[PDB]
Amino acid sequence: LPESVDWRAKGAVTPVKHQGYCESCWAFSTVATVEGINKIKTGNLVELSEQELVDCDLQSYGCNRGYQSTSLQYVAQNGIHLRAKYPYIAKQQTCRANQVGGPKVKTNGVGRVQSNNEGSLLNAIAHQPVSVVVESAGRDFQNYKGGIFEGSCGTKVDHAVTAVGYGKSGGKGYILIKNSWGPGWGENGYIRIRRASGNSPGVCGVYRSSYYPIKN
Repeated sequence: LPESVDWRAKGAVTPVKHQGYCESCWAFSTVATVEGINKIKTGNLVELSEQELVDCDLQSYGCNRGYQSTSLQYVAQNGIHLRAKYPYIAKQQTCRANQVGGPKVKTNGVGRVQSNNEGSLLNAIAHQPVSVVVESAGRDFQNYKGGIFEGSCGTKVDHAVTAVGYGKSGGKGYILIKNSWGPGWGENGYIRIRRASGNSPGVCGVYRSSYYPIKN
């Protein structure tokens, strides 16, 4: 919708987290999009549990990769608990949802953005935080510590992150993304990746698989 967005400024984004040594980026990004839509709908910003999804999403593989849609679908079906009540342990344990406290923040649906298209992605970010995919394998993404990432990445996505805003700074458009590698990476745990570029799969394949929780 507008020339710029930043959900952190509107108070819809929680602190940058650490996945640690576990392949749970899918769980991290989906929680960030849900904390985002809850605050948007509810006015309440609370941290939710990536651990519950890690142990509880049975379509995904805990600390060995998982899905955007299946974790988003888990919350739509069962709701999700508070982070403080179901602590992150960086290892897949037995599902504690029923023992922890049965459903807390719940959504009712899950949407996937029309793929390979700048316009649709911005329209979705304009409404709330979106779960996006990016190729993080490279050394430039890896040792990134600041500015608008033009790249040196291909499109072989391998990481789910959270698109929290977009804008233009110095002539260039960008997508503001919340990464889960702690505050010691990029711009305090964040990365501005250059946007679009003639190729619709996007920079570092950021236009490939974008999902958002739907709260009716």
